[PDB]
Amino acid sequence: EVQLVESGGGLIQPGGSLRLSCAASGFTVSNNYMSWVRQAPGKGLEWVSVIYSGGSTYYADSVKGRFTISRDKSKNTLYLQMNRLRAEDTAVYYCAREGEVEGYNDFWSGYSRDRYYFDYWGQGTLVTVSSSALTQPASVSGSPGQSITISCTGTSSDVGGYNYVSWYQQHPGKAPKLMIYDVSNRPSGVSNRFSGSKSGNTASLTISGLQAEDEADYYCSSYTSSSTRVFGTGTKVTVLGT
Amino acid sequence: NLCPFGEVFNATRFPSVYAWNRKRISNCYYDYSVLYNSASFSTFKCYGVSPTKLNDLCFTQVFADSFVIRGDEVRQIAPGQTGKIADYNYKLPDDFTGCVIAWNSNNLDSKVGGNYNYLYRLFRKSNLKPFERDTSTEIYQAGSTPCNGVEGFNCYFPLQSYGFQPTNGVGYQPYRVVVLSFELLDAPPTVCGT
Repeated sequence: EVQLVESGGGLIQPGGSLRLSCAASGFTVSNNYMSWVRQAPGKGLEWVSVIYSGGSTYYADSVKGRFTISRDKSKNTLYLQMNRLRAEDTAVYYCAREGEVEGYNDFWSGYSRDRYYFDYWGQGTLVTVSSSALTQPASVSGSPGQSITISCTGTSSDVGGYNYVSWYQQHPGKAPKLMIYDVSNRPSGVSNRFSGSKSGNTASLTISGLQAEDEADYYCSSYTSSSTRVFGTGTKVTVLGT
Repeated sequence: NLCPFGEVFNATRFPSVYAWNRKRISNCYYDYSVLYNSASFSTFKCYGVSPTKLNDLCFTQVFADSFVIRGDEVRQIAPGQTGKIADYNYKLPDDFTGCVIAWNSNNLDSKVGGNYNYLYRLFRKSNLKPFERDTSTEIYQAGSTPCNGVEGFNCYFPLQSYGFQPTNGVGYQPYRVVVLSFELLDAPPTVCGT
């Protein structure tokens, strides 16, 4: 039973410091690549840092020199030390886990640490500091029972350099949920109404038989050649008549 | 002078399988019935020598190797086996002369909420030779691109942690293993059973 429980959020003055915690259970934090992903109020997901099994850390330019990701293996806990804080750091902070070395247990794919999709997410914790991105359409709409498609353009260096595009569904007040990984693969338990494809530098998510519960924000994400991750700008899906 | 097998079997701390320990035992006597007539072991299988004849034999040297693995991996500690443990962590030769001893250690090596300190090697360029040890942590080059010591695409940290939780099924529980190798070189015997 995998679980990620975050704590440490609060309101702090500009220039202050704060440490967030992400307590894991059901797996060992060192056995999976662990990331922090943040979301400013009303904005999209932004990946900011990751820690690899061997301890290597990589960061987004937006937090370099200020944020530090680390872990305590004895406490099975992931941390984000947030120093030199800016008002622009105000956001809900999620910890997220990437895939198992074996991938999914119902399909043989060998062993590998190239499992670039966020399969489990924390619930998020808000930090308020108070005194790039893949291209997605802002909004897409369709009638109930019909199909829509969401595009996601990147570069030779991410979407079009690897088959490591994943898609996430996010309802208001909830953490993102993995819907598609490795361009076209569906996790067990995700409806067959969701499918994914890619051509050149553009990936696409198709939702068929639209239902009211499909109303949500959808984000693509890609591995990058800098060993980072990059989210798309997000698409608000509206089901007409809801 | 009794052979010091006791400080191997009864050692408080056991090592990770990738860094398995070896004790060289020489110039001593031992009554091996203390082991094969013990009810404490879930596995006691010998190869090339019968357990009931150990007390009639002398050997030039005896090695006692010890480590921790999963319950459903104890099958890999045998001649001619394959798998992550036999291939990348501890390998017995085809002509093995010795005994494999194992017992469930869930009470010692597990913790509520997972014990994470035991590791195994998951990736390696080649299979270990018999009785070879590899404790390096160089980045595993899964593809053809050099890793240059950097974790990344096709470049994996080679070790993985066991997740030993009391509630795990028996096959996923920790088992302590001791491998006894009886060697007879063209040199004076020094370790005799009694």
